[PDB]
Amino acid sequence: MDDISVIKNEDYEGSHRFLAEELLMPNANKTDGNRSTMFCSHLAQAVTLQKAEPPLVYTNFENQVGKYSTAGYRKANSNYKVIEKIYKNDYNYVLIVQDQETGEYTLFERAECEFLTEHYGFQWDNDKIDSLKKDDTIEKDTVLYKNTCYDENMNFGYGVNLNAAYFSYKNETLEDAIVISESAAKKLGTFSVNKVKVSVNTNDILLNLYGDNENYKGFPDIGEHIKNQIIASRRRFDYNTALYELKNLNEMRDSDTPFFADGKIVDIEIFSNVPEEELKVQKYNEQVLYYINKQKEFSNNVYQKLKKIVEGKDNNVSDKLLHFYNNCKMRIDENISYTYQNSKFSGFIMEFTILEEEPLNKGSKITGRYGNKGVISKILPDDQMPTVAEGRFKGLKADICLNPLGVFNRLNPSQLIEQELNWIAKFIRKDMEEAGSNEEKVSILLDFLNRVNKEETELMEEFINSLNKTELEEFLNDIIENGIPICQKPFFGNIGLDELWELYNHYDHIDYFKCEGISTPLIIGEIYMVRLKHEPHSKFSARSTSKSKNFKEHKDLYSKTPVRIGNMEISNLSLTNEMGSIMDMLNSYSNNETNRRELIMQLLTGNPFDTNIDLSDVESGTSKILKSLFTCLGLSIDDV
Amino acid sequence: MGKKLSLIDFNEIYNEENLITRANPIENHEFSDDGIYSERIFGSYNEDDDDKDIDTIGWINIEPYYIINPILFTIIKKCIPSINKIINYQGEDDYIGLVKFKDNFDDLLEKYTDKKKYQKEYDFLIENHDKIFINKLPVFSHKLRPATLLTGSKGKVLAFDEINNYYNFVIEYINQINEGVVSDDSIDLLLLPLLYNMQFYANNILTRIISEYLRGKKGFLRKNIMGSRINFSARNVITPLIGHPIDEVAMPYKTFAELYKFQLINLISKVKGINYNEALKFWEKGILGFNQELYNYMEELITKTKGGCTFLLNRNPTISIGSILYLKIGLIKKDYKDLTLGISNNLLSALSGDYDGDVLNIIPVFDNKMKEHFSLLSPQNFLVDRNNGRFNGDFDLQKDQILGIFILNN
Repeated sequence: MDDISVIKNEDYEGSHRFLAEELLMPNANKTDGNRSTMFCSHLAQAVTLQKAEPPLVYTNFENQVGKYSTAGYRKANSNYKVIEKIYKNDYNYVLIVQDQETGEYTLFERAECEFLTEHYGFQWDNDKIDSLKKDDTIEKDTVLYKNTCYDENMNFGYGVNLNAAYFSYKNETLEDAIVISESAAKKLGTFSVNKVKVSVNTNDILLNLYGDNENYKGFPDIGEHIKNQIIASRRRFDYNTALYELKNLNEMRDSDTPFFADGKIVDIEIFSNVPEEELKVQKYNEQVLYYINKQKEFSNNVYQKLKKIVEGKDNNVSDKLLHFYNNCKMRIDENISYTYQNSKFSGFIMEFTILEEEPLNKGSKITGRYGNKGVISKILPDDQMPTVAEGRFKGLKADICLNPLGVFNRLNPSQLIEQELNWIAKFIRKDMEEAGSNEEKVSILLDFLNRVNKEETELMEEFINSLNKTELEEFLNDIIENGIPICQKPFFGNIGLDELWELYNHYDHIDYFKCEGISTPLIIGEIYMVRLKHEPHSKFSARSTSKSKNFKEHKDLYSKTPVRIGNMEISNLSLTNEMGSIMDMLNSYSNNETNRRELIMQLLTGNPFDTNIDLSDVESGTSKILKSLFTCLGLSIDDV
Repeated sequence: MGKKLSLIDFNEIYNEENLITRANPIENHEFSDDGIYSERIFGSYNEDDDDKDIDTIGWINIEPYYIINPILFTIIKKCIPSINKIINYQGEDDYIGLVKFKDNFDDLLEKYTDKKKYQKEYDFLIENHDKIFINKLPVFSHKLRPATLLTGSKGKVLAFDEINNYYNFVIEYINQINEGVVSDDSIDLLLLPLLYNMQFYANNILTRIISEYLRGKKGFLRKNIMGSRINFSARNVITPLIGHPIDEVAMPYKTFAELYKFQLINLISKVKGINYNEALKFWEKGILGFNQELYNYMEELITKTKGGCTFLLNRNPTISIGSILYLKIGLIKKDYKDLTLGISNNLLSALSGDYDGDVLNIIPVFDNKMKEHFSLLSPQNFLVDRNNGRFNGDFDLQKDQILGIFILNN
C-alpha cells in the first residue's frame, strides 16, 4: 500500500524472521535488494562441491539449513539393529535392520550417487553405513550417509573460501570476470550423474566396443569408466537371421546408433522381456546375461532371508521393506512382462548410472553470497597470481582476483567487509602464533571476537574453558592454520564502518600487502565462493550439412540445432549492398538443395587452402514443388 | 480465397506423352508405367536414370465432356446461385444439367447477376471466357504424394494421402464414359452423375492442395522468411580474449571441426593418401577427444587459407550497425572442455552483448568472393561512424583500458 507506516522496527528488533534465504547472507542490511534477489536465485542455481567448507564468516543458520534440507543426509528416526546385509553390486547394496523398540523391520539402501535431474547429481559419503556390521546397533539420531556439504559434526557448507584480492590482471577481469589459481579451481569441483537408457529390441544387437574376441563386452563393466565417450553402439537388424558380418560386429558404422556420455558407470539395471534360452544361445547377450543373473541372485537371496519375516505371524514389516520384497518376488516369478511407457517392449531395456567428477572450466560462473556475479575468464598457475613478498605474510597467494572497477556501483558493500575481516583475522592468527602462551593466544582471540561479535566471544570463552588443555592446544593450532570462525548475523549483529574503523585504528600494525610485481598495495582476504549451474556446454551448438533430438536422448555428442537467419539479419547483410552474395549464402546453406550438395562436394574436393565455389543457377526444390501445385490449381506467375 | 494471379489454359500445356489414363497404380506386381504411381513419367529418386524433377506433371483428357473450372467455382457460384442445383438432375432452368448449362452459360450468367455486388465478378468472367470450361485435368507427380511401404497380412500395405484415395477414384469415372462409342444408343445419359461427383472430388482435391500448402509446402517457404535454417552454423558463449587484434578471435576445438569438417577431410585424405571414408574415421576420433594431429591440420588451415579463416558473428536482435561483424579466426584452443569464443572487448560495444553467459551466433563464410563482400561489415570498416563520419566510440578503449592509459598519461 501507499502507507508503509504499519511497519514498526522495534517489533522486529533482535528477530531475523523477515529474512528467508537471506538468512544465509552475512551483513544483509548493507546489500541492495536487487543483489539479494539475485543471491536468492543463485542459491537454487548452486551446484554441490566436493570440498565444501563451513564459511569463515557465517550467520549461524547455515547448519540449520543443512539439517532441515533432508535431501542431503539420511538420519535414523528410531533405534535400529543390523539384522543382515545383502549386496546387489559392489557399489549398491541393501541393509536389513529391525527397530529395537517397536520391532518393525526396515531397510536402508546404499549407493554412491544421487540423481537429481539431467546431468545434475551428487556423490555420497557412505563410510558410516559401510562401517556398520551385522549385529551392530544403530543409534537414534546417527547419520548413515551424508553429502559432501556436511562435515564431521554435520555443519553445512555450500561453498569454499578462497583468498581474494581486487586487482586488474591484464584487463582480463573486465566487467564480471574472474581469474583463478589452478589449486583454487581444483577446490571448485562438482559431481555429475547421468542416467542413460539403451533400448535393444529382439533383432537389435550391441557392438563389441569394450570386449575382445573371446569375451564379448558391448558396454563398460560396473567399475570401468567410459572410453572414447561412447557407452555402447546399437545395430538394428530387420531380421537378424544371417549374422554374417561378424567382422563388422566389432567395427562401427554410420547407420549404427551410438550413445554418448562420460564417466564411471556405478549401477546397471536390466529389464528383460526375452526368454533366457535366447540369451544363452547367442553370444552377444553374454555380458547382459551375467549382470541379469547377478540381479537374480540378489533378489533370490533377499526372498530367502526375509520370507519368514513377511509371511510370519509377527509380520512387523515396514511398508518400504514390503514393497521392495514384493518387487524382488515379482522379478523371480515367471511370466512377468515388463512395460515401458504403457507398452510391452521387445528385447531388453538397460539403465546406466554414470558418475563423473567435473572440474571448473572456462566460462563457468562462480559467485559470492552478496549478489555479485563472475565468469571464469582464465585459469592461471599459482605462482602467476599476486604474491606478497618480504613480510611476515610472505608467499601468500591470491586464489581469485576480482575486478576493482564498479564495486561501489554494484551496491554490495558486504563482500569487502568479509574480505577485510578475514584479512585482519589473518593478522590476529599470525599474532597468536608468533608469541605468548596458550592463555595469551586465547586472550588475543577473545579481544578480536569482542571487537566483532560479543555473543560469539562469550560462547567462545565457554568453549575454550570447557576444553581440556590438550583439546585447547588442538583448537588453537586449528585456528592458527586452518582459519578463524567469525560470526556476522544477517541483520542484527553485523559490524559497520565505525567498527571496522576501530579494528583498523586499534591494530595500527595492520596495513596493505605489497605484492611482488604490483606497485599498488593490495588486500588479500578469504571470500566465500559458490559454483553456479551455468556452464558453456549447455548452450553449445555446431552444425554441418549431411533440432538435435539425438542429443537429448544421448545419441549425439553435441547439439546440432541450426541457427536461424531472419529478415533483420538479411537487412544487416544487405548493408553490404551485394544482395547476390547474400542469396548465394542463403541458397547454398539452406534454400537450394542442389547448391548445398555442390558446396559440400566442392569443399571436400577443392584446394585445401583455396575455396572458390561455383553454384548452379537453378530453381529451388521448394520452387519446383510450388510450381507443380500451382499448375494443378491452374495459376502461373506472369511478369516475374 | 481472394487471390488474383494469371490463369492457365490446360490445352496449351497438355502433353500426350505424360498422360495418366490408368487408375490402377500397380501393373503385374510392379509400378504401372501408365498408372497414377508411375516411375515411367515421374521417376525414382534412388536410380539416377529417372532424370525427372518434381516439376513433371501428368495429364488427363475429359473430352467429350467439360467440367467447371475448379479454381473459379466459387466465383461462378456467387454470380450463379443455381450452379449446384443445375449440374445435377432431379428457377425456370433449375436442374437442367451440366451439358445444358455449358451450352447456355452466357444466358445463365446474364440471368443470375447482382448489379452492384457481383459486377466485378461478371467482368472477370467476361475476361476469362476461354478458361471457364476445363477439358484437361492435371495430376501432380507421384513423388510428391508418397506411398509408405508397410507389410499387411491380407496384402502389402499401400499408404496414401487423403487426396491419393480420391485420385484413383477420379480417373475411374471418366474411363467408363469414353469406352462406349455406340453403346448409349442415345437412350439414357448416366454420364452426368459420374461427371458431377468428379467436380466435387477435384474441388476437394484443390482444397487438399490448399491444405497441402498448409502442410509444409508454402509454409516451409514462409519458414525460411521467418527463419532460414542455415547449415554450417554454430553458437558459442563469449569470454574475453587479450593479446590478439580486434579482428581476430579464438574458436573452440569442436566448433571449428564441425564447421570446417568437409574442408578438414579434404586435407586429411590428401596428406595420408586415404579414401574419404577412411579420412572420416579419423575425424570422428578427433571429435571425441583432443588429439594433437587434428589440431595441427586445423592450425595449418587457419594460417594458410586464402582470405584467412573468417566468419560472421551476430548478436540478436540484429537491429544496429555492427550487430553482425566480419571477424577472423586467429587461434584454435587446445582444451576440449573450453568452449568459449574469445573476442576483443572493443567489439563488445558494437555487438551490444555482454560476458554474462549469453550466446552469439557464428556463421562461417567459405567462398573468397563472399569474404571480400562481407568484409564491408568488418570492424575496421566500421571504425567510421556512418552517421557523422567520425571515429566510432564502440571500437575505442573501454573502462579497464582507459584507466591504464589515464594513469600513464595523467
